[PDB]
Amino acid sequence: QTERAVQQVLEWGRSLTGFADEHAVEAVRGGQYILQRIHPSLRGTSARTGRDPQDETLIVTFYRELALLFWLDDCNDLGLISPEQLAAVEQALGQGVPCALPGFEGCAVLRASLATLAYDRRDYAQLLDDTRCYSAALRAGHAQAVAAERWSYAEYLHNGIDSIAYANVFCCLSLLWGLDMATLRARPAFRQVLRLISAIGRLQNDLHGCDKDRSAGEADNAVILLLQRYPAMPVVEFLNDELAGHTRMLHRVMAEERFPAPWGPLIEAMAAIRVQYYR
Amino acid sequence: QTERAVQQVLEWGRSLTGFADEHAVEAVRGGQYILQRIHPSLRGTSARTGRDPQDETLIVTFYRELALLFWLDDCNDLGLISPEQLAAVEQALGQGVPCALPGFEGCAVLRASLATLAYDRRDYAQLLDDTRCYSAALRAGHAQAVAAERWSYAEYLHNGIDSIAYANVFCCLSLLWGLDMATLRARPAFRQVLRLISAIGRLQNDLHGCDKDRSAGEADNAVILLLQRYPAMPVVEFLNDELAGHTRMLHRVMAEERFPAPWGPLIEAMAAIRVQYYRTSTSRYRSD
Repeated sequence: QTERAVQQVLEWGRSLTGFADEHAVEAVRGGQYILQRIHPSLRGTSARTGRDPQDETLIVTFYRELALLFWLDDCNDLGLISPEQLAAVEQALGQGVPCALPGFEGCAVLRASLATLAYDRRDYAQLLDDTRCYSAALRAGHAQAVAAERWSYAEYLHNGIDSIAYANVFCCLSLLWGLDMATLRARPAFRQVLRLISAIGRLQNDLHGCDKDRSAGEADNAVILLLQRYPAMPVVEFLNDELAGHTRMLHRVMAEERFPAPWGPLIEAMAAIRVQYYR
Repeated sequence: QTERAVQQVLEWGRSLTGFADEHAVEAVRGGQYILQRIHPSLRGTSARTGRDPQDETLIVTFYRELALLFWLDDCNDLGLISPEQLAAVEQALGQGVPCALPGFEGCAVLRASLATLAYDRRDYAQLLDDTRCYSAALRAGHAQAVAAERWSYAEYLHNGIDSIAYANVFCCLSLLWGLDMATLRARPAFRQVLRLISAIGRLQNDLHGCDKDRSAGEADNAVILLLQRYPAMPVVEFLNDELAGHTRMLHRVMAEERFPAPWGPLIEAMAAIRVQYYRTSTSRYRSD
């Protein structure tokens, strides 16, 4: 249930400097959206895993990991905290250890729960890996926005695929419900869909907030970056065609490959989730 | 001898309908360039693998795979053989079996040599999959050029990464010289640099042939695709920036990963190869 899930995310969230209520709220709303979409398929893996679709401890840990990702993003930008504080947080979340600086106890606590709940501990090691990748991409994008020289579209998109965090969302679901992502990752086509869906998410997100960012003066957005470098280029039309192109590619792969449940529906729910559905 | 290697690629090429002298000559020119650039490293790995950089059997098979790639590209673009023949050739090469139609016995000879010579057989299967991706990309780019809808820059580049065939080249080198590409592929960063170097080869080639194409009525090229879909866009400026961005990314990952020899030098040699160094030269003289 929504309001309750939210309260539980909010109470854990109190042990993190810079945590806002919308962190919990966006987390629950986006996490709800995904779970509802994969529920029918998830119920099919239960019998094998012993992990129930509606298990309250699993669901709330998932929402807390989502809020952590939203919070971390804000830390890097709204500047809720310092590069030192952020570096300590990064080490805690990326290695699974107590944070060496005060004010971020919720970090060791969430990671500890994830470690204990992991169906396949490999997924926990993977999640730490994905966490370091995601925070490094937040830091790189943030620094690039005020750097002496501008990134190419290729660099932005590549970084944007890591900072959209879909890899993290998938890892966390596999960890909790035993989705065997480690095995799927051995498949090139699975890796390609992971990048495709992340790029779709990065592009939908940027196209959605470009007007706001344009007025506000925000350069960590594909539309602004391209408009700054290529004033004459029809940037929005281009990015929209890019989004359409990645979506077509994802469709060809999906139609050609068959991924064990619930990956097919998980992939499609992420492909469809817009940023306006939870922000 | 350079000429003896050309003749051994040619003799084998005689068992491939549509094979031209130019396919052999450009293969040896491009293949020699690559082998020269990584020669000191291969001397280094030869102690552990038992595969000599000077072994003529390995060199000639490598050049024959390159000639195959040049021939296949021409078959797709100049209609050297029929659509029915190309499909049979592609099936034979993608599964590593004899061609079902006659006139292509070289497909069987080459695939069987690769199978026999493979240091790590996982590279042989990889080479078959790369061959399949390669021929499919060549066809897809040809088809999209008269298709109803133009694809996005993103589709073009994904296809273009398969059509430049760097993956095939690397795999063939690992196959013959025991370079462990199948093991290194377990590293995400290794797979990332493979995609970067291919994209770099594709952007470099396209920024070079856009005036050749535009002239001949060829829309299968990034500069042409983008100018057609976005006439006001500074396409050449954008693509050069993309190329420089992919290069900066490649340099950063290579510097972090410290891949084992000869991979750094191999990636660098491909970054530097100019079509100028192998294609351009050969073309059978005609009195005019």
